[PDB]
Amino acid sequence: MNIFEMLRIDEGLRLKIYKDTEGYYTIGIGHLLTKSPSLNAAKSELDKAIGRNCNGVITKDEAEKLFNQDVDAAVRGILRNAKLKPVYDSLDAVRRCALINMVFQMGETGVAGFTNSLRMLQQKRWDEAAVNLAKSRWYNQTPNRAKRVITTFRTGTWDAYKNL
Repeated sequence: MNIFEMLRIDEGLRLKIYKDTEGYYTIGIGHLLTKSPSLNAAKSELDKAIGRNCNGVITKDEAEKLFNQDVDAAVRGILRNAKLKPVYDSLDAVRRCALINMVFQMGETGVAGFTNSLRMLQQKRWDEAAVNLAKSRWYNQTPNRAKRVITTFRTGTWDAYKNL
């Protein structure tokens, strides 16, 4: 298992513009287009993203291209971030994937706000961090996905994803 396989379990693949759990316009493998209520603003972001007139529909190919850019940008954001970098560097390979997952879902900013859990992860207090992470909007709004990521941090194995 690797970061792409993991995120693809969590995000799914949709080739036509769709709304987020949050009601936001998205496409592909969880590629958020706009937080704006117009399908028209979304379409325009889509064409700008792909470099063609898409009419709200992309190919697999275009979907995976956007996925590659997003994962790359997630990793780079982690590495550029003063709060995130230290925790990332301290972690093993599997747990590294769990933090990447959070960053992809919520952005750098969102995750850098989990102060206390970050602290506990650096300290390698796995059970404690799992309990603290659960106390969030994140867990309450997307419990199955949060629980898969949380187990990953807790155990350091890919078991939550075996099932899936």
